[PDB]
Parts: sequence; C-alpha cells; structure tokens
Amino acid sequence: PRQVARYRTDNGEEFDVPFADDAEIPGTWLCRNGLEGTLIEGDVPEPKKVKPPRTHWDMLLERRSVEELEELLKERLDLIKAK
Amino acid sequence: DFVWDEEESEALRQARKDAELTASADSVRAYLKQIGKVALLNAEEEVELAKRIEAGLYATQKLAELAEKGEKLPVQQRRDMQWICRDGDRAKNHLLEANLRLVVSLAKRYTGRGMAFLDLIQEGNLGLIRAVEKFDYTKGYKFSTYATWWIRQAITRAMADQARTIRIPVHMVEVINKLGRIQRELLQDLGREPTPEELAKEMDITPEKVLEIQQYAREPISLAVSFTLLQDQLQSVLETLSEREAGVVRLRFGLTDGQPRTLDEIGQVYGVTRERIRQIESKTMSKLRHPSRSQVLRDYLD
Amino acid sequence: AYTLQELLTIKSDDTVGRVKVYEAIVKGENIPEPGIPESFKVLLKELQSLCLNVEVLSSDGAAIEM
Amino acid sequence: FFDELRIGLATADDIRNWSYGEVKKPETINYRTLKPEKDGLFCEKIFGPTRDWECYCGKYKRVRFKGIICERCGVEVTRAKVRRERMGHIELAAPVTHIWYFKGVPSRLGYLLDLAPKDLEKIIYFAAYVITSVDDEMRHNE
Amino acid sequence: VTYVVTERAVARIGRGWLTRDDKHAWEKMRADVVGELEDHEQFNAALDA
Amino acid sequence: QDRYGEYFTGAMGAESIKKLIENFDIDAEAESLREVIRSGKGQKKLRALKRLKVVAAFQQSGNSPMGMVLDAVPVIPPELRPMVQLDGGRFATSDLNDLYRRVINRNNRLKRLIDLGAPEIIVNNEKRMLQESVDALFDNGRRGRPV
Ligand SMILES: [Zn+2]
Repeated sequence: PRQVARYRTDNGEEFDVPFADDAEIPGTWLCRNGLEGTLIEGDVPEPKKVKPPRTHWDMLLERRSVEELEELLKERLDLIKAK
Repeated sequence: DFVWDEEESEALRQARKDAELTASADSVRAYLKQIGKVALLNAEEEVELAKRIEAGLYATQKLAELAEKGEKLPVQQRRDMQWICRDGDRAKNHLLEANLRLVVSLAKRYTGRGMAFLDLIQEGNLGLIRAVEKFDYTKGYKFSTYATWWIRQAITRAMADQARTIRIPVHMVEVINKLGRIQRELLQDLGREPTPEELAKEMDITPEKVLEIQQYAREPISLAVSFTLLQDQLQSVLETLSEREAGVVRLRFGLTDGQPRTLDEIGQVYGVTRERIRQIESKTMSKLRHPSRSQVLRDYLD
Repeated sequence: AYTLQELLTIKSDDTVGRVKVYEAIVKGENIPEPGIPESFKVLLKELQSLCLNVEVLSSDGAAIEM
Repeated sequence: FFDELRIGLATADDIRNWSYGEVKKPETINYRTLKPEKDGLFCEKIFGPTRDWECYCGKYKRVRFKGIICERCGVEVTRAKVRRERMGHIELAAPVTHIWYFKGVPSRLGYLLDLAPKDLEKIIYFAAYVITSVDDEMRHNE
Repeated sequence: VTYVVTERAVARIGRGWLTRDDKHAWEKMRADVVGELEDHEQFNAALDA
Repeated sequence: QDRYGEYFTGAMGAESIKKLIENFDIDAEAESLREVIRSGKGQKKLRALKRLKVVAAFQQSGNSPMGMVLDAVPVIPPELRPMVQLDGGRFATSDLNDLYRRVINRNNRLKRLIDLGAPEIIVNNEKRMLQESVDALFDNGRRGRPV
C-alpha cells in the first residue's frame, strides 16, 4: 500500500507526497520548490527553538557596560546640540 | 625607463598571446576603480566613527526596548534618537568602504591556489565585515592591526571550504597542506621524493594513515527471457506440491515478496509451531529435488 | 522508410530496442515500434538545460505526446 | 510519432515546473565515502537514487515499494536510474540576463530596447545607471 | 608604444601593490591592458596620427 | 537622487533591464517603427526595418520577452555529468560540473551578503560576479578566455 499527504509552503503553494503506510509522516517537509512546508492537519505545533543568530547588539554588549553606552549616547547628543 | 631588450619584447609577446579577450576572473579593474574613490581614514576619524556606530546601535536597542511598555518618547528626543540610529549604519558603511584596500592586498597573497582572485577579494570583504563588527577602539590599537587577523582567517577558511571539487573539512585540508609543507623539506634534505615509511617516521603518524591522507589529497581530472521463464518454472515446479505445503516454500524463500520469513513467522501466519515449518521445509525440499519435478530447470545454471 | 529505420536503430546502437525486438521475436509477439532514441533524449535535455523550451507536438498543430 | 517540434524562450515558471528540487549547496560527495551529499549537485532525493529500488539510508530495498518515498531519506523509490532525465534548478538571489540574447551582433536585447550594445554592456555589468521611469505628470508642474 | 603604455597603466591600476610580484599577477594585468588597448579606438587613432 | 528622487526611478544591472522590459510598449513601439518604415527614405529607415525583425517576433509569435532575464537557472541531470571513479585512485569529472558549483557559491554568498546589510559596492560587485558566472556557465568564450 501507499499513503498520500498534502503540504503547503510559506509562499502559498501546495504539494502532494505519497509517503509509506506503516511510517509516521513529519510535521514539516522540504517541498519540491525548495521551501519547508507544513502538514496541513496542523497538529504538533512545536516551537522549533529558533534562536536568532548572534546579532550585532549582543556582539557589542559582550564588550561594553549598560552605563558606558548610555554615557556615550549622551555625549553624542550633547555634541549635536551645539547647533 | 627607455630600455628595450629581447626580454621586454618577449614579455609583450606573452601578454599579447596570454589574453586575446577579457576573462571573467581577471577583469577586476572595474572593482579597483570604485575603491580609489574613497580616501583613507586616520586614527581620530576611525575612533569617532566607531563611537558613532556604537551609539547608533544602543539608540536602536533602546528604541526597540521602550516599545513594549509604551513610554512614548518626546518629539525632539524621538527624532534625535532616530537620527543617531541612522548615523550608526552611516558610520558602519563609511568605515567599511574605507578599508577595501586592506582586503584586496591580503587576498592578493593567496591568488592562484585554485580559487579566483575576485572570489578571494569578496571573501576578504566578508571577513572585514566581521573585523569591523569586533574591532574595539578602547584597546588603543589601530584598525589595521586587528582586521588583518579576521581577513586572513576568512580567506583561509574560504579556501579550505571551496577550493576543491570534492569538499574536504578544514581539519583535514590542514593535514593535507602539512603533507606538502613537510615534503618540501624532506625532499630538500634527502634530494628525492621519499618513501612512505620515513614520512610516517617524520610526521609521527602510521605509514598507512599518511598514505590514506595522500590518497584523500588527490585531485579529480576532467574528461532476459530465460530469467522470466525461470520465474514461471518455479510456480510450475511448485505445482507438483500441495497448497498447504507449497505456501511454506513460498514464505521461506519469499516468493513475490522477497522477505525470508523465519520458521516461526510462517508459524504466525499459518497458526502453528515453528519446528513444524522446518519439517515442512525438509519434506518439500526432498520432494522438489527429485528429477521428476526439476527436470528442465538445470538449463539455468547461472 | 521502415527498413532503413530498423537498420539504423534496431540493428544498431540501440540497446533497449534491440532487446525488445529479440524478446518479441522469441516470444512470437509482433515487433514493437521504435522511436525516441537516447541521443535525441539527451539532446532535448541539453536544450532544456540551455533554457530553450523545446517540446514535441503531434499532427499539424496538435498537443504533446510521449 | 510526433510530427513537429518547436523551441521558445523559457520562463521561470517552466524551469520551476521541470525541476524536482533545488541544489541549495555546492557539495558533490563525501571525500572518504563516495556517497552523494544532501542538497548537493548530486543529491539523491533531487535527481533520484543511484541504485535501483533503494535509497541513501537503505531502509527500503524491495521492488514492491514502487510508489513509496523514504521517510528518513526523502528519496522516491523509482523504477530505474531516473537520474538521467530528472533535473533540478537554482533560486538565485538577483536576476541575471541570458548571455545568448545579449552578447554578439546583432544584440537582440539591445534591438528590443533600442539600446546600443556598448550602453547595454555598462548597464548589465554595473558600470552605469539607467532611469527606468520618470514622472512627467508631476515634474513639469513642480 | 604599447609596452610603455601598458607598463604605465599597470603601475597605476594596481597602485603600489603588484610591482615586481611574480608572473601570476603582473603578467595577467599586462595581458588585460594589452587586450583592451588592441581594441581601443582612440589609442589606434593616435597611433595612426 | 538626493534632489529629485521622488520624480523618477533609476537602477542598475539586470534588475533594471527587467523593469525596462516590463514597461516596454510592445504594440505601440512596433507600430511606430512600422510607420518609420513607411515614412523613412534612407539609413534611418534601414535601422527600423532591421530591428523590427526582432521587435515583431515577440508580438506576432505570442511569447513575451520576459524570458531574457532569468529568475532561476536549471541544472542538467547528473548522468549527463559523469563523476565516476577511475581505476588507480582518480575521479573523472565533467568540466561544466565545476561551472555550476562556481555559480552556487557566488549565489549563496550574495544571499548572505544581502542578509547582513553590506555596503552597496560589495553587493554590486557580487551581482556582477554572479552575472559573469552565469555567462561562463551558458557560453564560455563570449567574454573571452574562460575559467
Ligand atoms: Zn532513505
């Protein structure tokens, strides 16, 4: 035998995939168009633990204090208020 | 100056023949034109630009943070905070545009190692972005002192990642390069391309493993009717057997399914004990081996 | 036309057609029709690779086939 | 047999229709094991399996799985080496012009846009700017 | 004339960097400059003047 | 752009040619060129006559000229790119198999380079490199001696 499942991608396209009968279908599948779609039944909404990549703000905080940057911002504002 | 010799004539002849039409990797002059349009920075403007970048980043983060709780900023402060937010990326762009000469000069060293000069320049640009992100003026050192490390790291890692048709991890290409580095000195010392044993002795690794690494370092180079009848004969020969006993042979040898069902599984699907399946196998096998059943199947010798 | 076609394809470098014809002859089946050699298939695939939308149409302006 | 054949410009829709998958990564094969890499230029689930009636991880190795697609692997168990006809595509970040219609003489794109080949040389390869539209309705009033 | 012009142009294109470097850079830059010069309309017009 | 940006729109690269083709007045241009054919009396008529051969092909044949600019590039199947081993410890490869690779790299980097908000010069250089790479893929020698 053979099953069939329906998926949709973020761009709105939908796809069909004949998965196996005795296996368990994943919640997300890499569709033909290359986007990572989701199984339309909508079950098992995992958070996916999608942490953001190391950003510039953290890359700066790793070498500065919360007060020093505020003082620098105050200095810049004072500089422009020379107008 | 005004001196002409055969070497000068030969050099012109080579250049004339070495390029009849422009190549994709050698036409870097369009990029080099755009670098010259931006002047070099000194220490003072460098530190001011870095401070402006940091102030812009902090202003952006503060503006984003105040959003959840409301706390709407006043018009003057709001506008000035947004101005500094813009000024941060303005300073980032200016500092990045200033220093493309460093990445060009540093990528010039690794050219010809299997990757394009312009690709190396672009990887140097990508590393210089990280360099400007990490550079801190408080240490007192010049930007060129710090950014060279990041540019070199980016270029060498990009070479390690993309320089070969078959990708080889960084921790391997390291030892494949070490192989050539050691081989140069060993050839100089012994005056010959030496044997695996001494190479193992010098490298502190087994001869087999160094040979395997050398193999990994290699570069790719550029450029039935009887079968169907036999299947039918199986059923024809089995026709001489009873269905009850024929089924065991089908399950044991996996006729039309391929799974070699064990004696117990034939028991599970039949509903009996397993040793009985072995007994059926033996009896049916003795029956079938008789010439009266396997008469013509000998033609299928292989 | 038919004799020349079978000489150039079935009796020549066409493995699938050769085996099919041998099977048909031995089993008594009428000889299967030839068509679409591998060379044309690879040429069409390369043409598609060049972003050239090649397609084969039937009759004097009819739909595609296989 | 078919009676005629035609060729024409292929649009992004046609390329996306032909493709069974995108080659997201440049890897070809593992260095120490010659198995194809995932999402590479030799990806099995994009272009099909290399071995008949089996997949990369070997969960399925029987002919009865004709219409089955592997769970762990994603490779569609297929009748034979469909790798010869199955093809893929690339979603590239920015548009690029087709070399055949641009280079050479006459320049078909230049004739269509009435742009001299030297001018079109600069626009495509980021040497000069080109104005795509001007708001004549507003400007002459302003 | 082409050799002299090519040397002057290469010396100023690869500003300060490529001088007296191995063939892998200076020769290629020379070849590119010479190839461009051979197709250059005004350079040939001057050589014809 | 600083003074009068709101009153016009400009761009550079194939992205601008995409818009130019989008805004092309296919019928009006063809008919105006045909009128020049009926009106001109010399070289000015010859140019119109010889470029209408190209302009009309996209009108009287139905297919649009949007195909000149590619938003996607196909990949020829692997079996047409032999990558089989050679007895002796070597791998036989097809040349174009590398060209595709060179494209993908310069594509992926661009996607990363846009993501991190790099200056305009770097992105423009990357786009020029991508154009040059696709050109080499389709037809080497058009620019000159290839990779
Ligand atoms: Zn699998």
